Amino acid sequence: MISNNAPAKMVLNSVLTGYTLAYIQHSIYSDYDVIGRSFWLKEGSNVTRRDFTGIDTFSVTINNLKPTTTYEVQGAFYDSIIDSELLNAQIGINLSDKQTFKMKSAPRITGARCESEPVDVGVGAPIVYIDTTGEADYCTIELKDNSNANNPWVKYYVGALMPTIMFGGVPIGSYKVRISGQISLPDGVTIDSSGYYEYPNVFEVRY
Amino acid sequence: MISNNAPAKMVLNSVLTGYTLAYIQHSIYSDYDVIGRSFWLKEGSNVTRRDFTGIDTFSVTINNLKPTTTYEVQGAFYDSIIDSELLNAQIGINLSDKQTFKMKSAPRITGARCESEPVDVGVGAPIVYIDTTGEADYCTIELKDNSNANNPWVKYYVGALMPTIMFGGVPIGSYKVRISGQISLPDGVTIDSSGYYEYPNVFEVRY
Amino acid sequence: IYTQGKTWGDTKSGIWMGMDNVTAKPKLDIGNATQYIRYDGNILRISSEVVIGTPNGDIDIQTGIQGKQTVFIYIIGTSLPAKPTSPAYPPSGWSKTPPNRTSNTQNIYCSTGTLDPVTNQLVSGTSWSDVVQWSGTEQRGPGMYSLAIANLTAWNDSQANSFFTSNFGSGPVKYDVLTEYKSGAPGTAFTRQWNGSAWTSPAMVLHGDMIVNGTVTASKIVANNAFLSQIGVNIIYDRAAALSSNPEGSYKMKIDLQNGYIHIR
Amino acid sequence: IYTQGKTWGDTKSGIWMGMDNVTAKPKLDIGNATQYIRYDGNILRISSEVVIGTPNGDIDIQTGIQGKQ
Amino acid sequence: IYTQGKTWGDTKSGIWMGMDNVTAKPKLDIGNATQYIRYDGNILRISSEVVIGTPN
Amino acid sequence: AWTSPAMVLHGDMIVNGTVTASKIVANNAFLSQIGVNIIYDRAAALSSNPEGSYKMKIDLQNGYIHIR
Amino acid sequence: AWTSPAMVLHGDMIVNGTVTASKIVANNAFLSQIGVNIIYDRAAALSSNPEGSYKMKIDLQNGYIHIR
Repeated sequence: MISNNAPAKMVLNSVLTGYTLAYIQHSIYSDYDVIGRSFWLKEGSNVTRRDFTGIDTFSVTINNLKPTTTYEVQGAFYDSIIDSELLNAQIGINLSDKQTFKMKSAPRITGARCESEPVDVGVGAPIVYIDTTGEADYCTIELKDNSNANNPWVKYYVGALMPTIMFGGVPIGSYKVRISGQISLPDGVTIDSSGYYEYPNVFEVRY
Repeated sequence: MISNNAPAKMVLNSVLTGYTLAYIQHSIYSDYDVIGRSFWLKEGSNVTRRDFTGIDTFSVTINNLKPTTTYEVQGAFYDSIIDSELLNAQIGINLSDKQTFKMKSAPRITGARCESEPVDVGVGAPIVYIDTTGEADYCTIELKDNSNANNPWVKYYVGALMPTIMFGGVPIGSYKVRISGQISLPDGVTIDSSGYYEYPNVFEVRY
Repeated sequence: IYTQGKTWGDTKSGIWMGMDNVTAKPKLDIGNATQYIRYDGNILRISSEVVIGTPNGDIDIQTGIQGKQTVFIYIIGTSLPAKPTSPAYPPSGWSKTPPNRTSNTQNIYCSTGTLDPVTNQLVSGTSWSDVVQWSGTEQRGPGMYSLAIANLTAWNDSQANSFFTSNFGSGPVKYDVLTEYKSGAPGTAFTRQWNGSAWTSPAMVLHGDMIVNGTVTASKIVANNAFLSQIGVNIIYDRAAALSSNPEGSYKMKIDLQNGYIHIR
Repeated sequence: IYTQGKTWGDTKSGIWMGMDNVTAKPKLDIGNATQYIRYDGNILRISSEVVIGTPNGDIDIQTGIQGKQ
Repeated sequence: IYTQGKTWGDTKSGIWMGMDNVTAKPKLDIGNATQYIRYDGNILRISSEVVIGTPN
Repeated sequence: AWTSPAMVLHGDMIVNGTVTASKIVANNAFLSQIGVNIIYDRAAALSSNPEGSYKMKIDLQNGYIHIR
Repeated sequence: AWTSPAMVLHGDMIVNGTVTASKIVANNAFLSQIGVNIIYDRAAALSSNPEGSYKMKIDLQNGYIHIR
């Protein structure tokens, strides 16, 4: 009569998605011999079994993924009585229910121009206008002086991503604007940062 | 050989408390015949039974609870075998061990006041000092000009509940004040609010 | 230049900035009576707690950052083996999952240190734990944490409690600290350390790194790691015994003061 | 007192100092969107790197310092 | 805005606070030539010792 | 890479309360009570994979001390 | 003599990164991993000559425990 019951079916919460990353909050195991967790990514017709043997935490994050691609995640706790081959065969475990989610799109910029601040008197200071399209939060935006090719990249804005983004404090000159949005996850230290998508066109700001 | 199995007794992983809504994290069922999950609250004088259809999620939201009333939580899954009468008897359910939690208290305003500094030239800016006694994580405060028979309540302060709240920029008419607290459920979307508590006194803004 | 009525170091709320002709020293006063930033000619006082730096200020934008922990059971072994030396999640010819064994052999695991998913190998340092025979089935060290909130206006104890009881499923431990920032605005943030019950905001917060050419004195210091050339101490408990048990009944301790001895317990 | 077309907690590059009657607290902000010294009555935030004191601030004037092995 | 005969880098004790079109970065200086709060647009420098918080 | 910190100081630091940090570096330390999970040698701790090369280690959690 | 420090905190402090200092003084240190070459008694370390210390877990070169 003695037995070793399988772990209960894994239950996944909403899939927090960031480009090249993921976050899945699952349930709490109850069986006495749970020793690992795994997930079967399904991109198109390709299936990837990502396995995490750490039971300490109850949140997971897939380090590597394909940008802007709908996926499918199925998770499952497994006991000690399940071997690598058995787990590969999905035999003797309770797999989570299907869940669909899509990846995020890195920010991209449409334009950049210099505009003088509307003022009631005097010479209003220039304010840089850039139109941003993408998916992120508190995207960072930088600039590079075009006088020399070795000039540093200077951050100028980390505020929330908007269809139109404005900021001041830009000295008169010509600059190449660079953007790379960020998106965090509930996990304590996981932060997602895209590549740099610089504007091909150089723009100049003047009074 | 043929046999029947009662659902395995679940374990309540954690309970987050709202002064009107209760959030509980519980383990997952492991038996095929499971049809639903039920809970048995204890007001300390009368026992109340609550059950929620569907077992898709690992969390529940118990509603319609008496504020400032500690409760005890014990429940488990009942399979198709369990009958309504048998469930009421709780004979074969094999419920989970009880757990006691304290239910928070809604905000209240201890006193209403308004003072402003005399000024040699110009006009002293009205300010409102109002002292609360609540424990909500963050509370919103509304106002309504009582001089007119009917006016729409208007929010003026949004922030953390404090022993003393300071705000200004309000018109001159005499006002009635209601205070409500809002506490965020573990789910980001859902927020548990409070019944609006209103100061019986009505006062003119200190001009 | 000052708000009407306000004077340097006056109770009424306002601001003040100007000269002190007699002392020939600039003065500044901003804030309420209880909270204020007052600068005389010789001292700068800030009553209200100050936060310097911003969350995730000095992160790599090319690549993010993340942390993970792994524990694998990895031998069909007749005798206790020597712990791995290669820092690779699959160690040197070493399995990643508990294999099948013959009756004579046994199973030995290792509490592998933190794993780096980006490199898929043990982070620099933190070698493999002591290998222990796996029989049947196999508190947490307080650490620093940060969380993102969609629309943050003030500290949210409920959100932090939900965070800990969701991720770790066990609630925060003493000396834990969580910083909450508004999504779309890392500049606005709130930080609090959980001690005993509830959260107490600290008198000051720093987000980058602190460099002091001189000395530092504090009532107590907690850090996940330290590298000290010379250390002088009278008593040294174990971390768990030191913080978990106030009476320090259970221990595995050294005693430099008074009689010096080694106690195993 | 502020530079023209500047508001507290804004991406502009001006200075703002005055009494915020809405919240009845003094306010301050010096710097651009990223590097700034923003103060609200409740809490102060300094984005930019901060240095306190100067090197050799408490060095003995009569005698210097040195090290040897 | 400044006290008369004062500049951001002067040795005179005084107050100077304003913009700088050269860098478009605000600049603030308050104190004498040896005890001051020089806030460059990019780095905040304090000379005199600072006290944070109040005891109890 | 050379990295600019968040705080720079040149006098001394005083903290009535407590100071917490991810990690600490200091040439000297004068303490009264210490509660630590494990103790290493500076040469081993700085070097990667300390337990591969360590002159003396003590595991307070496991009640073990090793000398080569 | 007496001296004035760089800056004083009357409450606790939190540093999300690493903190470096010439020397540290504190009552209670709750760490998880420390790399140390030589350790003396608090009083002995404060002494001009630490050779008279009660204990020494010297690790940089000797790597031996000697109790005086």
